[PDB]
Amino acid sequence: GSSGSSGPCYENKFAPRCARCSKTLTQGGVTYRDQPWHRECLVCTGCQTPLAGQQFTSRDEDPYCVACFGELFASGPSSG
Ligand SMILES: [Zn+2]
Ligand SMILES: [Zn+2]
Repeated sequence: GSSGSSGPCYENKFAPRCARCSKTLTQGGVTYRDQPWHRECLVCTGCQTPLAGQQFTSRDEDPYCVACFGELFASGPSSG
């Protein structure tokens, strides 16, 4: 397995791309954490729900919906 004399140079940023897939965002879209995200992609990291323009919070670098935020981290008080 040996190869060389390869590796072109092509790169042009004309529009924002999903921070997850990094494809393209021309039909508007959304932005999570000062970064472009796919309206569809942008979903809770627990229930997998679209927070597109919804009231939620981020934790440990992950978008979590109020339902999860106050369910995972805010688990039962002094519970096993
Ligand atoms: Zn995406
Ligand atoms: Zn959730």
